[PDB]
Amino acid sequence: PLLAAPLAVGDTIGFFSSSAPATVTAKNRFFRGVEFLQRKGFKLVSGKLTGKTDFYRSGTIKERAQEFNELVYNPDITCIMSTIGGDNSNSLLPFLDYDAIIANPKIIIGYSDTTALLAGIYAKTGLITFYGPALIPSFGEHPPLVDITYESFIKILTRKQAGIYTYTLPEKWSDESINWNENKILRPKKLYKNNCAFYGSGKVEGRVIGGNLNTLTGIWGSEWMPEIRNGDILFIEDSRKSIATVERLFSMLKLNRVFDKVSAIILGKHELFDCAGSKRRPYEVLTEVLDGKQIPVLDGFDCSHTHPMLTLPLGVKLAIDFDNKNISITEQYLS
Amino acid sequence: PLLAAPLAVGDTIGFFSSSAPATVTAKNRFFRGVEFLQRKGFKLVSGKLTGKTDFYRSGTIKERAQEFNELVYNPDITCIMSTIGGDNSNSLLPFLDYDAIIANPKIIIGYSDTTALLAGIYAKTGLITFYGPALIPSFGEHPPLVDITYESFIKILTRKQAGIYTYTLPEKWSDESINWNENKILRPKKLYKNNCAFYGSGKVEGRVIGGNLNTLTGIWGSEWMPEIRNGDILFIEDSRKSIATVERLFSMLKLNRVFDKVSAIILGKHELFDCAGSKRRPYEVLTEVLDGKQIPVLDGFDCSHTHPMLTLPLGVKLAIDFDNKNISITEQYLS
Ligand SMILES: Nc1ncnc2c1ncn2[C@@H]1O[C@H](COS(=O)(=O)NC(=O)[C@@H](N)CC(=O)O)[C@@H](O)[C@H]1O
Ligand SMILES: Nc1ncnc2c1ncn2[C@@H]1O[C@H](COS(=O)(=O)NC(=O)[C@@H](N)CC(=O)O)[C@@H](O)[C@H]1O
Repeated sequence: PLLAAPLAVGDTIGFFSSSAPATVTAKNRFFRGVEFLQRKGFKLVSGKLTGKTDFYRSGTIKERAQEFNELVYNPDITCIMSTIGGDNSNSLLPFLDYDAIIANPKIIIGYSDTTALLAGIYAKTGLITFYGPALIPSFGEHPPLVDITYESFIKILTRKQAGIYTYTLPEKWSDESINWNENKILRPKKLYKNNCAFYGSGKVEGRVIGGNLNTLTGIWGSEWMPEIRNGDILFIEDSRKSIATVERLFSMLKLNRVFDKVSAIILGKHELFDCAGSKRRPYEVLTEVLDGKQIPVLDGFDCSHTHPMLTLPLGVKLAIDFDNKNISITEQYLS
Repeated sequence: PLLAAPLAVGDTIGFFSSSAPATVTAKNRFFRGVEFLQRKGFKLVSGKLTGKTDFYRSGTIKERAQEFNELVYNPDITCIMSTIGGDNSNSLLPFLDYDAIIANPKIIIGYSDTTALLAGIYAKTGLITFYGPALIPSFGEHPPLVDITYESFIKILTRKQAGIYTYTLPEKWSDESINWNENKILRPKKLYKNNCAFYGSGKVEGRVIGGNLNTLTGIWGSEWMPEIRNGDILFIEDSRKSIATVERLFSMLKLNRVFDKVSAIILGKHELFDCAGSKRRPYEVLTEVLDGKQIPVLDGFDCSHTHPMLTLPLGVKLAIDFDNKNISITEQYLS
């Protein structure tokens, strides 16, 4: 695979808005995120669409593509980070400079709608990109949860590429929809004990592929959707969806013969899942869809829209030990 | 293609609930729809899930497939009609009795989420299915608009298969979210003049393919998604979507090279489109996505979630005359 150079404290991070114009609509949280990373010692370069609005998006399809490409062209930038997701990253794909990405591999990081770019770039270049923090939702989060997000971010991206890396489970998490863009807090978010579960036995090792499942529908069937292969570990997460939508997306995968190929599935914690009164969780819906297929599932991995968020390289081998209840990166993912 | 026997006054229509349990949740409208078709002289067979709920759906995946299959097995049934859409009909596709459908061709009709079944059945069997009325939303509609819906339904399905059929444009239409599930209207719906637009010149003739675009994402890439071919006319409609979602779905098509293949696009009227204050219509978004690709577009065809609704056979040749502002079926679609 194509590998980017590791991050170092003091490096320059460039940020871009490939969909929702949250540098404007969530300006307070945006500034918190900027200040957070600056205090850590990072230099920040604002993408050219920072502070701009085109109603539901940051700008035209071509302007958003240009914003991203310009960060690729900047020789000082080691990490290109999404500001926030939305709905519209997939529009950029015909216009991204994939040859420039190959010529100067950088850490590309984000989540949610940005999956379209992460998966698309991987499909075209083989670059190992990262499912992880976006500037506004992830680093604009108040302490204490932002600190755990940052610890994963910095650990994954700066560590020496010697031996496997085994994730540490966050002790507590939240998906509560408070303290978004308000300047100060009335109270901290409700914290829940980590209910991450390992359904299965033995050890499974395979290339991890996926991201935000709903977002993947926007690139599905195209040359920008990376082929899922025999032995892959499927990583999928969604946010604020109805159980109806979750069934639809799981069945889409079934129809595409995805469950005949995967060695394991990782379900990210689903932010504010709406079970429509059924009290059913996404795993139960998956079980029905699977129709008896014995695929081991890591249910509730902290790499999703919930806080805190771990950083995950996409397109490299992971090992999930279902007996010992841990997950590791086993393949080099930075140069 | 495989053709069903034509409909006739006095025939038996069977209905099924492949997703939302609206025979319960919209029971008043359901009863009005039943009464409407009965007064027209049709005999009705209730699918086995009528009157049942499993929270967000009518039953399990297998229960819903069974309900549909049992209608196919009934020799008395000429038309199999959706009660309503939802989100979840794509789940049924591995479990439908395609051999029985081939052996016993019937008129399969519905819209919205039911697109998954209409397109899926066509892909597997070559049967010409119909984008058209669902029992509850379409025939439970209060007068005056329900009569125009019915006129199209009965005309398309009972007419002699001799010569081309040219559609009549409804004089007025509405998309207002009122008068849903009560005995009486709150007040009359706003009746809009028909603003259907023909962008382009000359005549385009080709096989029509598509349906509800958001629903198509649930079968996309699979063996149940009919292959789009050079010269096809793409028919797409969506309902109650944000402009953000519409851009995403249009770009999905772009990435899949659909706009390199199709000779024309039909956009169904979009029910309660949310432009996010931009004042932009879906056609404007399509134009940006097309990036200079000249494809003639019929913008605002009355075959969608808006009232009244026309009946359209899928998988047969249509001719759109952009000069004379009309649309015709040019290929036999029933026995
Ligand atoms: N006003 C608000 N109040 C509270 N939280 C908010 C908020 N606005 C945003 N957030 C939070 O910001 C986070 C990131 O949003 S996102 O735009 O990146 N999401 C996506 O792209 C995919 N969901 C699209 C898909 O499902 O395909 C989410 O967890 C929200 O809860
Ligand atoms: N409570 C209510 N009040 C007013 N109108 C209502 C209503 N409930 C339903 N309707 C109307 O009933 C019609 C049919 O709904 S539907 O479930 O079949 N829709 C679909 O499957 C796709 N949209 C899914 C997709 O976009 O993928 C819609 O036009 C609604 O406005």
